[PDB]
Formats: sequence, structure tokens, C-alpha cells
Amino acid sequence: CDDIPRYENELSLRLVTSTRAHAKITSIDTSEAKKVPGFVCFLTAEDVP
Amino acid sequence: ADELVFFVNGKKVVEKNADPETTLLVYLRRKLGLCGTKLGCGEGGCGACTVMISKYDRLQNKIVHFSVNACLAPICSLHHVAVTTVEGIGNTQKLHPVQERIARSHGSQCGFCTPGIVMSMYTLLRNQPEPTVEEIENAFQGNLCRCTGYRPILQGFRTFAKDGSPSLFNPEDFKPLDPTQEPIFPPELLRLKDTPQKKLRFEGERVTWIQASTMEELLDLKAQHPDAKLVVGNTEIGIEMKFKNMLFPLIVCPAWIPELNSVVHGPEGISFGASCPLSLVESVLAEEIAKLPEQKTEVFRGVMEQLRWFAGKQVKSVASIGGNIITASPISDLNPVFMASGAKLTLVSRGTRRTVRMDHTFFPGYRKTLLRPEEILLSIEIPYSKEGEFFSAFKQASRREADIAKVTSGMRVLFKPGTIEVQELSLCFGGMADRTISALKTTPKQLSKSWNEELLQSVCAGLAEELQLAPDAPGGMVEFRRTLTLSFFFKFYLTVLQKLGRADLEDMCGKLDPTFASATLLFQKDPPANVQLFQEVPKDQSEEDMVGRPLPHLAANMQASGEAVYCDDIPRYENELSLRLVTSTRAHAKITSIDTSEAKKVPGFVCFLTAEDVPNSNATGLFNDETVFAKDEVTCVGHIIGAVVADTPEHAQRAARGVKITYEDLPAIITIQDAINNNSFYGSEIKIEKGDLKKGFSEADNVVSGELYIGGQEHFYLETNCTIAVPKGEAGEMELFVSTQNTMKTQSFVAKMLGVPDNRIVVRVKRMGGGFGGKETRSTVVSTALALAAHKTGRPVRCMLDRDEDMLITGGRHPFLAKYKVGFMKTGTVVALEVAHFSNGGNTEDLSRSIMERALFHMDNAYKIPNIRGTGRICKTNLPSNTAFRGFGGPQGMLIAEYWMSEVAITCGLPAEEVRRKNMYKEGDLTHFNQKLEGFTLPRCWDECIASSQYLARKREVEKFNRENCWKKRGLCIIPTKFGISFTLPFLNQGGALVHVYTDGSVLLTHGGTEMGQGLHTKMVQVASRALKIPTSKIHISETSTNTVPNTSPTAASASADLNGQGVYEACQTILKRLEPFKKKKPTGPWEAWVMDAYTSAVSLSATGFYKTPNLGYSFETNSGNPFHYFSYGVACSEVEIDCLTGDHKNLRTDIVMDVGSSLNPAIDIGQVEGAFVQGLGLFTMEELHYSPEGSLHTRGPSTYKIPAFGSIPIEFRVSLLRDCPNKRAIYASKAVGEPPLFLASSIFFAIKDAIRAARAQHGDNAKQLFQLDSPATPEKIRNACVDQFTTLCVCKSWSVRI
Amino acid sequence: HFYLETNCTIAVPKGEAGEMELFVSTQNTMKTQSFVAKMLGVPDNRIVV
Amino acid sequence: EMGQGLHTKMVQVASRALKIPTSKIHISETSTNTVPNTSPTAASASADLNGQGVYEACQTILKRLEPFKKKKPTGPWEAWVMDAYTSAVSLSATGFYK
Ligand SMILES: Cc1cc2nc3c(=O)[nH]c(=O)nc-3n(C[C@H](O)[C@H](O)[C@H](O)COP(=O)(O)OP(=O)(O)OC[C@H]3O[C@@H](n4cnc5c(N)ncnc54)[C@H](O)[C@@H]3O)c2cc1C
Ligand SMILES: O=c1[nH]c(=O)c2[nH]c(=O)[nH]c2[nH]1
Ligand SMILES: O=c1[nH]c(=O)c2[nH]c(=O)[nH]c2[nH]1
Ligand code: FES
Ligand code: FES
Ligand SMILES: [Ca+2]
Ligand SMILES: [Ca+2]
Repeated sequence: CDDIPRYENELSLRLVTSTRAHAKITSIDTSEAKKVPGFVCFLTAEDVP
Repeated sequence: ADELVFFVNGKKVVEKNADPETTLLVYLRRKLGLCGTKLGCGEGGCGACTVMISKYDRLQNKIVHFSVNACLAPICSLHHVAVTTVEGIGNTQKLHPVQERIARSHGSQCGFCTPGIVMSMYTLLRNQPEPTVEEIENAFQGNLCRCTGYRPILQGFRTFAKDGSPSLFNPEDFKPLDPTQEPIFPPELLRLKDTPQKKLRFEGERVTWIQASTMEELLDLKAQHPDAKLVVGNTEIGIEMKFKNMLFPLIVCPAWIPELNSVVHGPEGISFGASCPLSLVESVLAEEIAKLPEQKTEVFRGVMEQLRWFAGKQVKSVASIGGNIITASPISDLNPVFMASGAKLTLVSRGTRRTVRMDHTFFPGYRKTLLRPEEILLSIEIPYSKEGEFFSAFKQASRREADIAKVTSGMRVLFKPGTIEVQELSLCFGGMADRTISALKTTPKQLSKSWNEELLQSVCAGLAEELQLAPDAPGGMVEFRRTLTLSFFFKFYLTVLQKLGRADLEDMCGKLDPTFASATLLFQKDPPANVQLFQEVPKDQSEEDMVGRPLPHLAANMQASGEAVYCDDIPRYENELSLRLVTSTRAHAKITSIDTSEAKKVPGFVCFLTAEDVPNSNATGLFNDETVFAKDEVTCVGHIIGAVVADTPEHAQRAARGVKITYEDLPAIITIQDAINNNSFYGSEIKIEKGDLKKGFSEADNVVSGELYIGGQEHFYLETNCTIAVPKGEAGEMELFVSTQNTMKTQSFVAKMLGVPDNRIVVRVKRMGGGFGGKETRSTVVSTALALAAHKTGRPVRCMLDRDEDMLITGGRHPFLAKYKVGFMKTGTVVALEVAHFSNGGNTEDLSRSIMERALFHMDNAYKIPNIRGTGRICKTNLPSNTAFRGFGGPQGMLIAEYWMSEVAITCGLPAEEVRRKNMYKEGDLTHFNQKLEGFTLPRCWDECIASSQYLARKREVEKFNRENCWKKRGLCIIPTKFGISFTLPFLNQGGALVHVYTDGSVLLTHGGTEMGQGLHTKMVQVASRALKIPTSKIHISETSTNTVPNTSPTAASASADLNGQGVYEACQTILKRLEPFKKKKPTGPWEAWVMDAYTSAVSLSATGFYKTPNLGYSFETNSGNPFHYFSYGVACSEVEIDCLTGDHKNLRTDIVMDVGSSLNPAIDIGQVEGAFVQGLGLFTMEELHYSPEGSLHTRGPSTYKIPAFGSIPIEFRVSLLRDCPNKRAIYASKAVGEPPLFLASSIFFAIKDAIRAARAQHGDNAKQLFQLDSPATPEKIRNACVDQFTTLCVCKSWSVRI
Repeated sequence: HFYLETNCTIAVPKGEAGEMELFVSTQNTMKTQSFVAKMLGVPDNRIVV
Repeated sequence: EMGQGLHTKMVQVASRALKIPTSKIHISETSTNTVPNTSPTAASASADLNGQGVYEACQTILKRLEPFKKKKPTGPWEAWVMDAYTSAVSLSATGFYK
């Protein structure tokens, strides 16, 4: 699969995972991510169609 | 400065390295990935690339909106504007009203023209939210469609207009337009309208562009660097660059400068800055014409009349008045008007200013003016007319709308006050020399003459001697062009008599004879009136069974939104390369050597592929007589010699120019006569004969012999040929995405060239933007080249042909020459017929012999002929190979039949409809090839058409018009057709499908047929939904692919719904048989329960389906066995009004009755009837290809090749599908429809021939009774056949030869 | 498991009718298709794995 | 295919079933749009299940070719196939097993 050439407009995705065994998610802050060059979006449960 | 900053769909674009050579079309598609805007021609004629521009106009102080051709708009001209594309107005989640209406009204077939037409309509609405019907039609003068026949587009959009059987759509369900919901004008651009504009400089690979902010800067630049090339609209410079390979390394754009954009009203006229667009000239002059006295606006009206027919909205929004003047084209429509009116031009340079009156010295030589190199044109003053000064302007082209003049003229006379005595006379012409000319030797002689018949004869004699053309004049048509100069003067002569009459000088100059009045009328059409009649389905049919219902094409919403993906719209891989074909510039020659040294220097060059690089076989083509790449010799102009591979299409094009070929000429065979002289044919004579010819001719009362020539036809699919080949790096596997009707032959030809098994090669077709037969085989000459490139490099490679390459390489319909002899009785009954057909096949066999077989199978058209002999021979020539075109030989065979049939009636002195009727077959009769005519509905179509068209009463009105008009004539004809359905090669009548039902109940269907706009997937989803008894919403077709259904026939022969519809039905019946136990246990539980129960019982939910048409196979040796499964029938009656002085005509009304059996889908079928009919209207009256005597195609783009335009179609256009005529042997009792209607447009050709006959009766001096009308009957042929006092005055190296 | 190639998907949207093709290192094309289609709320006939 | 040589085994099975060499048969990929509703490749069972499916698809092709093989008992495979195509006989088939 990863040997297939990328399209010129292809994007890359990285999963964000829990660092706790069992917790409520109290909040999520994406300010720092939004400053990284090339950032497009952070998908969460609210984006599921 | 430096950055180029503009907005697209409301998003800011900041381009830090703009190249002056980059068009907005390339920037949208390739930089921003917005592929809804399409390339259809790259030369401004087709509108497929239309987008809207918005800007803050600093001169008028307001936001303005206008449309442009993105293919010709340099991005460097667009600083601080806002572009809107089709994606910017709506998408399938929220369609704009314009998108919704064109899709729901069946205005989108192939869909490739849809976004451009949507953007033309959208821009009109942004400017005028309540347009008139007339304004709506005018919005599309710059837009072409090859599929729909235009009617449904105009009908759907009439719902926007101020003054605007079941139904094909319901306008009552269209959502209303809310103008407040349009995209905001970008707020930065409003802030920036404050700050002053500064000069910008952009530097590309080869070109520097300066956007000049002030006159001072422009004149300083031009004084320092007089070579700096001015660019305003780029509508001429873009063509020089793209097509004449002209490279101007320094451009200056002065469009921002207020002095070049001003409009000032003076005592003698109105002065326009030289950069004012023609759209602003039109709005200004129209306002003046509406409020000033007629006596002052004669010259303004002459300019307006020329602007009527000057391109369309996209060109006129950016084309400048100064740019037309300085261009100095021999065919400028405006320069003859400015020369005749002595328009005042102001010229400036740094430190200088002068004023000249335009006259003959202004244009001293080909494309030259009297400007100095440092000078620019500042302004032109268009003058008021004086008392006793009258003006006319004229243009005649090959098509009325959006064409290049063949002859264009401005004519002005000024009389001595209170007399009819000439004080000044100026007659100026384009199209008659290498520059705009004045008839300076003729006009002085008329000074002091009274406006009378002797002045008319003197001027005509003067022009006929003064405006000579050599036999070799570029463009040919020398007799027609000279005849037009005199005919235009006659019109002016009569107009001036009328104007003298209105000034109360009728006693001095005489009244105009009322039979002459219609000669001087300016062109006007009645508003359109259309009828579509079809049959409702039974009342008991379920609402979920869509068979026979008018379901819109399944992709129409996505086509209207630009979201439907065609081949070149697919994103490129990061490592993808571009391929450009290198073709022969000689008709027949040895290749002595090839030099690629310049090509190797182009940045991004990869390699030049030739015959030596072919891994396995260089022999390709349907009959294995074609090269992949030429070896040792070339055999036509356009013969592919090799292919350049580079990183980008620009680098590949530039590298292709540096491939230098040296040739040694060999004897060329170009024409049908050359071929006959050299015995150069494809195979032997083909022949069908029945009865006893000797006997029939001896018994005939009368015998008539003659010949007919029928020109060929370019398909002009709006999407040209395109292939992407993706190598997989394993086992020779490759996947190709191709715009083709023939996935099986594409796969076979690629596999053979490579030397790998067919199982390694996959060919996928999602859709084509039109095919029409041109992509049945000829697509492969691109696919094989691109596949070799991908194999050699291991990289994906793409090629989409430019229109000029596609028209030159891929061939067309076959020209036919036929010699006939027909025997018949005084009653009009035909008793004997012998016809010899010859076709021009070009340089490979391809489908030419089957095309000739079909012409011979239809040489009877609708008529029973007891003694008959037809032969055909296919000429082998040094021209591009001709191929399938919708009709496939049928239209040529049947035009010849109707042509001698027309002569039969005239020779007998009997009404043509009676002669055709009494020769018609009857039910049960055998054709000349011995096939019985069963289910023969032709007589019903004939009676319904003749009744519903009121053909008899209309004959009376045509005769009355002709007796009351000398210089315009009407004609009326009704023509039948019979068209045999099935491939002539019996085994190609087979189809396959594959269906899967997933565990959610949803159904994925595919079949061998390919979608090219004909709505085949829509029909197959309709069929599968009836067969499965589930809603169409549960079934989807994604694509056609050789690895889902193998060994498929091409989508051709009008047969693909019949063949694939049966395959689909059988695959669905297999699924239903497996679900039957589950339906029995749960007779009510839904489809989804049956499916899940089958799955968890381990029952297969996938099946193939297959069909072959039974009982086919004709022998030419025994004249027995059936070539066809059944026949299509239909009749069309059409009326025309010809202009006997110019050769132009109006298509006044056409009524068609078509047998489509029990239509699977009447919306799509009516669309097929209208689209096929309009392509036949183009074949028989407008479309012509010209070739040099050395075999080089001259006609290579829509500027020269004139397909029907929105304004070409019959004004009253009525189409009825025959009722109660089920055809039980094809799927759900339907009939094929794609090709049979096209020949019905011969009703227009014969109405024209009737009108010419009436003109020859009026003015001919004992003219030949059986006069020749070859096809196409263009304005040239019509005008030359209308022999009169003007033609008689105007009577071997040349520009073209007849092929 | 320590498969030497870790999990990998490329998803290629086609822009039409919810259609999408996915190239996946998976033993289960059918559940990959089903799960993608349920998340998006499109039928299984639009999703090719 | 995950390294277990399933496609190699299915090519071996198709070549026996059709009586042509393995060189004439190719598997390029697995896709939900050529065979739907498939179980995971798991439970060691995939050559058992797909090898029967493959065998049945090949038996269907051979039944279709049998009249051509009768008319031409030695003429090669390529001839029976082209005779079948030009007689308008389908050369595609599904196979299934439970
Ligand atoms: C699809 C299409 C249809 C067309 N139809 C017609 C038609 O029916 N009739 C017709 O007559 N033409 C037609 N044309 C030709 C063209 O549109 C006109 O000649 C147009 O007026 C050129 O204006 P422009 O602003 O685009 O010129 P540009 O291409 O920008 O420049 C044209 C020439 O004028 C020069 N120039 C521009 N302004 C000045 C100035 N102020 N001083 C000195 N030099 C200047 C340029 O240097 C260049 O040599 C058509 C063109 C297209 C693409
Ligand atoms: O009899 C036909 N055979 C074809 O291969 C073909 N192609 C086409 O466009 N019409 C036809 N008609
Ligand atoms: O009985 C089994 N079911 C499975 O789904 C499975 N998966 C696997 O790896 N082994 C097994 N065995
Ligand atoms: S592509 Fe621009 S007008 Fe044809
Ligand atoms: S629908 Fe207009 S060109 Fe095809
Ligand atoms: Ca073509
Ligand atoms: Ca040919």
C-alpha cells in the first residue's frame, strides 16, 4: 500500500490516542496543532456524518 | 511588485511567481484542482471554460460582473479581481437554481459543456435578474453543445425570463432564486479600491509582463522599448501565442489606464478609449440609438449590427475596440465600418499626439497599420451621421452566429442636400484582400449621379472588375465572395431607396417594388415554440417502476455542478508525466531522419518514443494495417511518428516542436478520383442487386442520371481523446483510464503493442464527454502511445489531445461520391435504380468496409425498388483514416436515395410527398437485401407527421410567400427513414453484465456499455429496478471496466441499451431466483431481510448476465439471412426561408414523429432524437472540412469548423414519440434511438433545395432544371445556385481541393 | 502479530455519489467496506475496497 | 494474499480445473467490486473456500467451451476461446461454495 505513488493533492493523517486507561475527556485544545505548517483539520466524533 | 493577488470562489490566491504564459484555465485546473471548468478548444469558440469575473470598476464606481473564456485569460491580467467558477455557485448538496434547472430539464447529456453554459446563464442573472427570452439566447452565443440540440437548455432557462401527453419536467417544482444568497464580493477588494494602483511586473520562463498603471508609464515604456507588445483582451495575442507559436518576450497590459477606458461625447461623435471592451461600446451605442433621432445614429447602428454577430459575451467582455483596429485582420468586422465612416483615431507616443481619419492608407499591408513602433492608439471617435447620410453594414460567414466573415462590409452614401445626387460614396470590405479595402476605383465615378438603376449597374460592374480574386486566394469560395460584394451593394442600393422614400424623396428616386422589400430587412427570428409529445405509462404501473418514465440522466446534477469527473479531471500522481504526439506534416513521404537535439534541451524532457521503442508489435488497428508509430514512411498529414514524454504538458508541447523531421516526398493519393485513377481501394467492390436492371430500364418511361458528393464530418465531442496509463510495476500489469467507446479494443491493442496477455491490462471508462463513433476505434492511437510511455518510464503518463491535434489525427465521417441512374414511370413509380458509391477511407482500413455495407443496406431508404443494383468501393488515400460517425454510412446512402427521389418528382411534375408515398414499402415487403419488413410503422409515422405538421396548408403558404418575395424564398419538405438495428458483423451483437447485492441490500451493477451522454447507465438502472422490483435508488453504476465484464462490443450501432439491457435483465433474474425461497418464507418482510437471510444462508449474491441477438447473419454471396434484428422508423417535415442574396437561411419549423418502440425513457429518447437531428442539420447544411491539394487539413478548430449553435435550431421544433408501438424482441419492448433520427435532418437539405428551385424560377435565364446541390448545402452552395444578375457578372493552383 | 508491514489505508474520494475507493492492507475487505459505508451513511455499493 | 501463497494455490487449482498452464492465468488483486460479501481471510480456511469457488467458476467456463472442444478436439485452447467469442458465448463466470 504505501509504495503506491501519492496523488499530487494527497493528504496525510495521524491518529490521536488516549493517554489514560479510563477517563472523561474534559476538553480538547488544538491551538498548538493549528500553528504547524500544512495543518488542515483535526477530526473528532462531531465530524462523523 | 511582484505578487499576483486575486480571489477564486471567495478564497484569496497569492501567486508569488506568476508566469505571463499561464492561463486562468490552467491555473484553476492544475494549481487549484478546480476541474469543473473544462478545456474544449483553447481558442475561444466553445465556451466550455467560461467563468465569471467580478471587480470593483474604479471608472464607473461599482461592483461589476462579466463572463470570460478562462482558456484565453492570462492570470497576469487578473490582479485584484474575483473569479467565480461552477464550484463557486453551488454543488449537489445545494444546487444553484441555474444548475438545478439545466439538470432537471434534460439540458445536460454528456455534461461536458454544462458548467460553461451554467456560468453563462449565471453571469446573465447576476447582471439582469429578470432577463428576456432574447437576452437568454444571447447569453450563449459563445457556448457550444454537441449532444442536446439546445432546445431543452433554452426551454429550462426560459423559466427565468420576464417574458417567458405528460411533461418532460415540472418548472413548478424549481426552487426560487434568492439573489441575497450569492457569494459576497471579497471585502479586501473593496478596501483596496481605495489605495492607488501601482505598476506590476511578472517574470516567467520566457515572457515578462508589465501591468502599466498610468499613461506616462505606458508611453515611457513604449519609447524605451518599442518592442513591448500591448495585450488588452488577449483574444488575438492568445491565439498568436497558442496557435502560431508567436512569442513576445515583453508584454505590456494597459487595461488599467483611465485614458484608454474613457467615453466622451463630442459634437461630431462619441470617443471610446482604445481599451474599452466591445461590451461597453455596445451598451453605450445602444443607449444613444434608443434616445437620439434616427438621422444621427446610422453609423452607430452599422457598428451594432456587426457586434450582433461578433463572437459572444465572453469575448466581447474583454475584447477591445483598439485591439480590433490594430490587429488589422483582413476579416475584421469593425474596420470596414470605421473606414467607411471615416472614424477619427488619436495616436500618442511619449511627446507626440496626432489624429488621422481612418481610410485606405491606415492599413498599408498585411496586418500592418500606419502606427509607429513607439506609438499606441488612444481613442476612436465613432461619428454621428449627417442629414442625407445613410449607412449599412453587412457580414456573411459560414454560420450566422459567432463566425469569421467570408465577406464583411461598411457602406456609406451622403447626398447633396434636397437631392438624390451623390456627394460622397464609400464601400469598404473585409475578406476580399490581405487588408480592409475601399472600392476606390469604383466609387469616385458615381459622384454627382442620381440614386438609380444606372448607378446600381455601374457600381456592380465596377466592383466585379475592381474586387478580383485569384484562383489561389486564401480560403477559396472566390465566386461566392465576389457575388456577396455585389449582393451586399444591391441590398444597400434598395435600403437607400427606402431611406430616400422616408425622407420624402419618393417622387425623385421611385418607390421600392413591394416584392423587393424583404431584401432589406435586418435579420430577425420569431420567438421559439417547441412541443414534446410522448406516451404516459399505464395507470397501474408502480411508482417505483421507472421504465417508460422521463427520469433525468443520473449524472445530470453532478454535471451541472462540475462535480462529474472526466478523464483529465482525475488528479495527477506526484510522479505523473505528460505525453505529446509528433505527427507527419506530409501526406506521403519517406522519413529520411529525425533530429531531437532541440527537444533534448527543453526543461523536463524525458524521452522521444518512436517505432524502435515498441516492445512487441508495431502493427495495430482494427485490420492490423496501422502503425503504432510510423516506420520508414508517413502516409498522411497527421500520421503519428512518435511521442515526446516530459514532466508537464507545456514542456512536452515545446519539446515536440524541437523534433525536426526530414522527409523525401512520395506520390500522394488524396482524392476519391486519385484513388480511382490509381486503383487504390480497400478490398474488392461490394454489391447488392435484385431483379432485372436491363428489363427495368427498358420499361421505364423516364431515365435520369447524375452524381452527388457528400462532405464528411468531424465529431466535435466536446471532450477530446484522453488516456491516463498507470503502470503497476508487476507482471506487466497496467490500468488505463480512457475516454473510449471500446474498452475491449483498447485493452487488446495495448496488450499486443506491449507483448503481454490481455489479463494484465485493465481499461476503465467512467464517462466520455461525447463519442458519436469517433471514440469507437480511433481513441486507441492515443491509448497505445500513453501506455508505451508508462511502461518505459514505470510512471503514470497522461495525454489529452488539443482540439487541433484531435481534429487532424482522429478522422471523421466518410465523404461519399455517388453516381446514380434511376428509371421511373410518369406516375413517379420507380422501376430501376443503379448506384455506384465511392467513399474516401484515408490511410488505414478501420471501419470503412462495414460503413460502406451499411450505406448499401440503406440505398433504398423507405422505397420498394423492384430492379436495383448498388455497388460501393472504399478509396485508400493519404489522408487521416476515417471511421464511425453516428449513422455509420446510413445517412450518406439515404441522402443519395432522397436526392434522385427529388429529381424523380420534379421530372414527373408531381408533388414530392405523393411520389415518396406511392414508392414507400408496405408491411411484409422484402428489402433489396431480402429482409422482410415486419412491424412496419413508417406509414403511421408518415400520416401522423403530415397531419400534425399541417404540411398541405403549409405548402399553400410557401407558394404564396414565393410569389410575393423576389429575394427571399421558402421551401418545405417531408422525408421518411428506415434504419436497420444491429451491428453488420453478427457476433458483435452480444452484451454482458455483472451484478452484486451487498448485505445492506444495495446493488452495484456494471455492464459492457459506456456512458457518453446518451443516458445508457440511467436506462440500465431503470431496467434493473423493474427487473428486481426495487427502487432505482438502491442500484448504482460506477463505471465500465474490462475486469468486471470482458470481451465487450463497442458502445455503437445504437444497440448498447438493447444488448446490455438484456444482460442486466438476465443477471437480475438469476439473483431473483436465488432469493425466491426467502421471498416465499417472508412474502412481506422487506428486500433487505431477504438479502440478509440469503447471505447468512450462504447463498451467492453475485451473478453475471449475458445476451446475444439471435438469428442474424447476412451473406452478400446469396443475398439472404437478416443483417438486422428490427428497424427504426421516423419522418420529419421541415420548412426554411433562404436569403437569396447572401445564402443564409432560417430553419423555420421542423416536426418529427419517431418510432422508439415503448421508450425506456422518453426524456432521454426525445433528447436523442433532438441531438441526432441537430448533428444531421450540421452534416447537411453547415459543417465542412477543407484540405490543401497536398492533403493537409486546414479546418482544425471551432473558428473554422462551424457546428450548430444555439441560434441554428428550428425555431418551432416539435418532436413526438409514436404511441402504441411495442417492439417485443428488444428489452421491455423498446427500440434503439441514437442514430436513426440523424438522417431526418435531410428534410432541411431538401426544403433548402425546394427554396433554391423557386429562386432559380424567379431569376434564372432558362436555368438547368435538375441543378446540382452537393452536401453540405452551406451559404456558399446556396448563394451560388441562386443564379441572377449578380452571379452572372462574377463567373490549377488552389487553396483547397475536393477530397 | 508483528506483521512486518503495519496497518495502512489510502482512501481516494471520487467526488460523485459518495463514491470512494480504498487501498487497504486488510484480511477483511467486506467489513472494511461495511464500516466505512456506515460511518459515512452511504450504501455499500458506493464503497470499493 | 498476506504471504501464505493463496493466490499461487488458486492459480494451481484453476490451471488443473481448466487444463491449461498456470502461465495463462493471472490474479491481480482482491476487490469488493469483483467478489462481494466475502468472509475474512482467516480460520486457515481460505484455500478450501476460495479453491472450491474457483473450481466451480472454471467448471462453468469448461461447460461453455465443451461444444468447441468437441468440434476441434486437439486445436489449441486459443482456438476454442476465439470460436466461443465469435459464436457469442459468454466467457465470464462466477463461482461459489459453502
Ligand atoms: C472566439 C473569437 C471570436 C472572434 N470573433 C471576431 C469577429 O467576429 N470579428 C472580428 O472582427 N474579430 C473577432 N475576433 C478577433 C478579436 O476578438 C478582436 O480582433 C479583438 O477586438 C481583439 O481585441 P483584444 O483586446 O483582445 O486584442 P489583444 O489580443 O489584446 O491585442 C490585439 C492587437 O492589438 C494591439 N493593441 C491592443 N490595444 C492597442 C492600443 N491601444 N494601441 C496599439 N496596439 C494595441 C496588440 O498589441 C495586438 O497586436 C474573435 C476572436 C475570438 C477569440
Ligand atoms: O452497424 C454498425 N456497426 C458499427 O461498428 C457501428 N458504429 C456506429 O457508430 N454505428 C455502427 N453501426
Ligand atoms: O474459527 C475461527 N474464526 C475466525 O474468525 C478466525 N480468525 C482466525 O485468524 N482464525 C479463526 N478461527
Ligand atoms: S476551451 Fe475556452 S472557449 Fe473553448
Ligand atoms: S451535453 Fe453539451 S456537449 Fe455534451
Ligand atoms: Ca474525430
Ligand atoms: Ca478508414
